[PDB]
Amino acid sequence: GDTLSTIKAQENQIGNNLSPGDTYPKKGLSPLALNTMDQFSSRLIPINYDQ
Amino acid sequence: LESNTAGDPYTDYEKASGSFDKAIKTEARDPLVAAYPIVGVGMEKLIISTN
Repeated sequence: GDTLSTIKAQENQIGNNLSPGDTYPKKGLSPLALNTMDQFSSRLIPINYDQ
Repeated sequence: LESNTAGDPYTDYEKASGSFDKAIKTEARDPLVAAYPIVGVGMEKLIISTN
């Protein structure tokens, strides 16, 4: 019930175009990694020992 | 003698006419009720990470 983080996408995770019925990354590509927490994509997303 | 009777960003005509944002409640359409948000925060839980 604990929200670990809320992260607004940074430059690495922004999709330029997304048409109706499309998907970013497009169908046939791999998912994108959301692995940073701060504004400049320089800090990773941590968790506790109990988490 | 006042273009904005209620003191909010919208003139008496914009309020009375409804020519402002469409998400403003209809009571704020008359020039004596201010179009005005009351925003507050509430905490749901607090999580501690021992360093």
